[PDB]
Formats: sequence, structure tokens, C-alpha cells
Amino acid sequence: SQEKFFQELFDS
Amino acid sequence: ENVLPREPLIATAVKFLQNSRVRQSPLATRRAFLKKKGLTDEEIDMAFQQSGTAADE
Repeated sequence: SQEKFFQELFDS
Repeated sequence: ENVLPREPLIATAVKFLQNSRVRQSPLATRRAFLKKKGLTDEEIDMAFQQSGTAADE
């Protein structure tokens, strides 16, 4: 999921 | 506001950008993205300046 790619990766 | 200019943001951003797909991701996303994540306008060019995109600033 590219959406999660913006979220998970930037979370930490 | 959440948009508090912080170096940890820059570090996380540069990692994000040059991870893999973000460099190939349109700046239409990347601009809103970093700005909404908490990076001010100054910080978003900071992260992009450090990572060295130099395209559509």
C-alpha cells in the first residue's frame, strides 16, 4: 500500500 | 499546528524521500506531504535541498 508507505515510513 | 520546524523531521524526511519510491513520487504529493507532516515551508526545501532533488522545488 502506497498510502501506508507515506505513513509507516515517516512515522519512524 | 503540528508543523513545528524540527531537525528530526528533516532526518525522517530525507530517509523517506531517498528510501525508494518517494524520489520517483510527484512533488504534488511530496509538497503537501512534508508540510502536513509537520515541516514548514522552510523545512520542506531543507529536506529536499539536503536530499538533492533539484527539479520542481
